[PDB]
Amino acid sequence: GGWLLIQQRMDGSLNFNRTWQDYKRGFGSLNDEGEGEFWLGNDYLHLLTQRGSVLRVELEDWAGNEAYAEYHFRVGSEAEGYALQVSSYEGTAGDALIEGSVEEGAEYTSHNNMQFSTFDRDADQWEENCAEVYGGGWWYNNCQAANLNGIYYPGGSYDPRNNSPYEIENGVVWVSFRGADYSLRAVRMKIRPLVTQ
Amino acid sequence: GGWLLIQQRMDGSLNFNRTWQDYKRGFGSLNDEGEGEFWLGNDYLHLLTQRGSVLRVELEDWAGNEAYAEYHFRVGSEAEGYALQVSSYEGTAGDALIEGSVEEGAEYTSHNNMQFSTFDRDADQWEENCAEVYGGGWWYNNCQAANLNGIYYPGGSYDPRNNSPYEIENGVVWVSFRGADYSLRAVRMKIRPLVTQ
Amino acid sequence: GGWLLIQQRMDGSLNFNRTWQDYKRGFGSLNDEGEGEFWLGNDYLHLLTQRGSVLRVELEDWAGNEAYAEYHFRVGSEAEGYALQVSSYEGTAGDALIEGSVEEGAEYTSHNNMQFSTFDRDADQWEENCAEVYGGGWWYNNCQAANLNGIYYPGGSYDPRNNSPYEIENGVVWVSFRGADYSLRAVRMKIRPLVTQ
Amino acid sequence: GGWLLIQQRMDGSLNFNRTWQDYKRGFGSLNDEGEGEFWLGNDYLHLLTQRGSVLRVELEDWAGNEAYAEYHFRVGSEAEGYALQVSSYEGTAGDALIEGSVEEGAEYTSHNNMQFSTFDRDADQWEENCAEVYGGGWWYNNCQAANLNGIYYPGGSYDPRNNSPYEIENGVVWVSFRGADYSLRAVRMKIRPLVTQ
Ligand SMILES: *[C@@H]1O[C@H](CO)[C@@H](O[C@@H]2O[C@H](CO)[C@@H](O[C@@H]3O[C@H](CO[C@H]4O[C@H](CO)[C@@H](O)[C@H](O)[C@@H]4O[C@@H]4O[C@H](CO)[C@@H](O)[C@H](O)[C@H]4NC(C)=O)[C@@H](O)[C@H](O[C@@H]4O[C@H](CO)[C@@H](O)[C@H](O)[C@@H]4O)[C@@H]3O)[C@H](O)[C@H]2NC(C)=O)[C@H](O)[C@H]1NC(C)=O
Ligand SMILES: *[C@@H]1O[C@H](CO)[C@@H](O[C@@H]2O[C@H](CO)[C@@H](O[C@@H]3O[C@H](CO[C@H]4O[C@H](CO)[C@@H](O)[C@H](O)[C@@H]4O[C@@H]4O[C@H](CO)[C@@H](O)[C@H](O)[C@H]4NC(C)=O)[C@@H](O)[C@H](O[C@H]4O[C@H](CO)[C@@H](O)[C@H](O)[C@@H]4O)[C@@H]3O)[C@H](O)[C@H]2NC(C)=O)[C@H](O)[C@H]1NC(C)=O
Ligand SMILES: *[C@@H]1O[C@H](CO)[C@@H](O[C@@H]2O[C@H](CO)[C@@H](O[C@H]3O[C@H](CO[C@H]4O[C@H](CO)[C@@H](O)[C@H](O)[C@@H]4O[C@@H]4O[C@H](CO)[C@@H](O)[C@H](O)[C@H]4NC(C)=O)[C@@H](O)[C@H](O[C@@H]4O[C@H](CO)[C@@H](O)[C@H](O)[C@@H]4O)[C@@H]3O)[C@H](O)[C@H]2NC(C)=O)[C@H](O)[C@H]1NC(C)=O
Ligand SMILES: [Ca+2]
Ligand SMILES: [Ca+2]
Ligand SMILES: [Ca+2]
Ligand SMILES: [Ca+2]
Repeated sequence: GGWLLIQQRMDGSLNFNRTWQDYKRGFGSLNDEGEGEFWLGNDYLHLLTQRGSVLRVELEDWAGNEAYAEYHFRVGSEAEGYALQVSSYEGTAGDALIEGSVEEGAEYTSHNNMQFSTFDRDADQWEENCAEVYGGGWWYNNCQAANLNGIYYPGGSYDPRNNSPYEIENGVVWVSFRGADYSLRAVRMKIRPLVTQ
Repeated sequence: GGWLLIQQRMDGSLNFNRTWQDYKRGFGSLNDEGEGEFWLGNDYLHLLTQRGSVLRVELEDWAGNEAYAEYHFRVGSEAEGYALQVSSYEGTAGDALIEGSVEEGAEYTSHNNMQFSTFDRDADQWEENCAEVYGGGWWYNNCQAANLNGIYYPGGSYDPRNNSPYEIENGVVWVSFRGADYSLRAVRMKIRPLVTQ
Repeated sequence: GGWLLIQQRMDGSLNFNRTWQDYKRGFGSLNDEGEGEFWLGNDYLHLLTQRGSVLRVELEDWAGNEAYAEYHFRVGSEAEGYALQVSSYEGTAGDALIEGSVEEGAEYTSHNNMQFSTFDRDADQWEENCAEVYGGGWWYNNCQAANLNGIYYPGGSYDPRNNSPYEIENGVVWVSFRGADYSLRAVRMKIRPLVTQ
Repeated sequence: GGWLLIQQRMDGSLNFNRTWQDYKRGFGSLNDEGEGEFWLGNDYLHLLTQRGSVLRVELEDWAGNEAYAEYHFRVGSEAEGYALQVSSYEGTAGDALIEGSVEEGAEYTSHNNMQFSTFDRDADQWEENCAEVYGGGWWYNNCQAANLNGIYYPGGSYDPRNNSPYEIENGVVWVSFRGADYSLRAVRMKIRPLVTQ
């Protein structure tokens, strides 16, 4: 396989609500088997995408149904805020990154061309701080249609009115697959850097 | 108008790998603050559930998440193997007693209409002994989607490969809430007279 | 606040490795302040407990920690081997008399319903002689989780590898409080009729 | 297996509430069989860790469960307050050193990059004295998620209400494995210095 892993969630044991510097360097780790929760690190991700790449997102719900989304993908440098560039969607999970959510349209929930934010480095399009409330570092707009770095709620369906400190859909979510009130069981991001050509 | 406690786990201080006699009579104790581990006794459950009842199950993981399930409940007599009869699920934990584990399939993992089995009194649907392997007395099929009388593994996530003497998923489990290789921190079962609600 | 003392250990001055006759009659003495080593006598225990009683057990280790356990207690007649009947545990020492050792299981280490055995009158559940080897008269099963009449080792922790003639865990022990290889510094047993307090 | 032992507890007989000077030189003793309670000494720890090392933590609770944690580890010099630097968690006990306590908050209970403190030498991040209250010398933040040098409470489960002088969770603890209110039975820390390749 020419793919390499850049992110994975599988049991909620790792905290994803971290600082700019943790997202920049990478945290967590994977094993021999390739099991474990982690984030590769925005600085190495910038470097790995220099010559272009294909991103593959794999999702799994609490009943074992699966879906995937593939995109052409680039991550900008730290001066560009690690901005996201994606195009050419293909898959079964639905295009949450370019089109955002059907309920509230692209304008506010599209992720394409957004910078990365964290709770201590806000570069989103909201008057408030998305990352603080949604719980992870991500490419926020105002604020999201998808967030694989959100809070791990076990079981699937969750009632946001039951969350604290914020009564919001801050779970591990991909709207066009299971909706904003459904937190996913296992998720991973993998890229194929187009190193030759 | 209130509930009666019929089982509780919270620290693994009590061994639940017990005989048919221990499960018929009851073992364990609660202190006046309601703490401790126990099993009320199948003879007593048959008695209290004779006109029908509502069962409530309350589950807690090692990160503070909680969920519950409610059913209409009745246990059969001794000569009927204290067989379980449940219906009318409602809740947040997911229905592991009637639909069982969608992934493994209801034919093998549903608990409804199953007799109770212990290691010295096997009436499950497996050619082998479920209670022996899974570690406690329960309403086994072949073998389980849930088991609140399983082995208390401290800390939550466990790897069956490390278990001895059987390398299997025999923790305190409720598959539709936390999966099969996560053992819960605190669990309790409570009932109420059908009339009194 | 009147309890009658029935047993006490505190300085190892008294031999507890004695015959059926001596355990039936009683041996040892107390001073004016309630100090000294002693065993009241099983014939008196049957008599005083005929209508039920509350038993209180007090334990003290060599670092100053203390724990207690309370039970409803009865002893049978001589022809019944002065068998132990206990229920309704309450306390902080853990229930070593009814539930036994969490690790070894209730089947072999439970003391409830056992006969009292001495080296000259073995009625335990072992093919060998528990009382010979564990050093005192007790309500042995196969053989124990608790024994307040075992060997008084100095200082707490001991190594059975170092014991003669039997390399075994035969100290003054209460497994759920301090384990099997820690012998306790002071212990006592006391009773009172249910009515009072 | 090129491991050195650097700490070990097994029955609570050695007092761990000591001075900066005792922690710097080392205290306690081990017999030939590698048995005994002791602390190697921060000055010698700094020397053995100059080229990096692997730290192995081994834990045992009062019902026979065991867990371990491995980290890359280094301890700074005395001028740097013997600061802790760990990375690369793997294991089964959960990462209490880098993630801190999920419930109380990582910010306050994470141990990475903290300095060593003792009751007579406070460099913790609290306005009060962590070492004085929690009972031992340790790499305190405000104050802890783990502390193998805490007060030894017999039996496992303890009630903070019953502690004195202070009513807190100051037992021998590793929160992601057994929680803050359960004191462990046997614990050890061992290193493998990377003398290298
Ligand atoms: C680990 O090991 C360390 C080091 O040994 C321990 O740290 C010490 O813990 C002590 C426990 O909290 C801590 O507190 C001291 O308490 C003293 C009080 O003791 C009695 O007497 C004083 C006054 O006498 C009183 O205030 C206390 O309440 C208590 O009882 C009082 O006693 C007086 C005596 O007549 C009575 O009049 C009062 O009525 C009575 N009151 C009550 C409510 O009972 C303090 O005196 C002591 O202060 C010290 O003494 C002077 C006070 O200014 C000063 O010269 C000293 O520098 C210092 O202030 C203190 O408050 C000790 O201070 C801790 N010592 C150190 C070096 O840190 C840990 O407890 C151990 N950890 C664990 C987990 O076990
Ligand atoms: C609580 O009190 C109980 C009652 O006192 C104690 O129980 C008693 O426990 C002892 C120890 O096991 C038993 O001892 C009996 O006496 C002899 C003990 O064995 C020694 O002696 C024989 C032969 O003499 C020998 O083969 C053994 O090897 C051993 O020592 C040997 O001694 C010889 C010299 O004789 C020497 O040359 C050898 O080198 C040496 N061996 C070694 C390795 O050094 C046995 O002979 C006894 O066997 C039977 O014989 C007698 C009856 O005819 C009688 O002694 C025994 O009852 C037995 O039938 C036996 O070993 C006692 O049997 C036992 N008594 C009872 C009533 O149970 C108990 O120990 C104590 N508990 C605690 C914790 O302190
Ligand atoms: C991902 O992690 C981040 C990094 O940790 C977490 O973000 C952090 O989130 C906290 C919590 O929301 C931010 O602090 C907030 O709380 C304080 C106080 O909270 C409580 O008190 C205040 C009033 O004191 C209330 O506004 C809150 O609702 C809470 O309830 C109150 O509690 C009081 C006790 O303090 C009590 O007396 C009062 O009655 C009670 N009221 C109610 C209704 O319960 C807020 O004060 C704080 O606002 C701050 O104001 C300061 C100046 O006033 C500023 O300096 C602070 O920066 C901030 O503006 C804020 O609402 C914390 O700021 C934030 N940290 C960062 C770096 O962003 C994040 O939550 C995690 N997300 C998930 C999903 O986990
Ligand atoms: Ca903003
Ligand atoms: Ca079978
Ligand atoms: Ca026998
Ligand atoms: Ca301080």
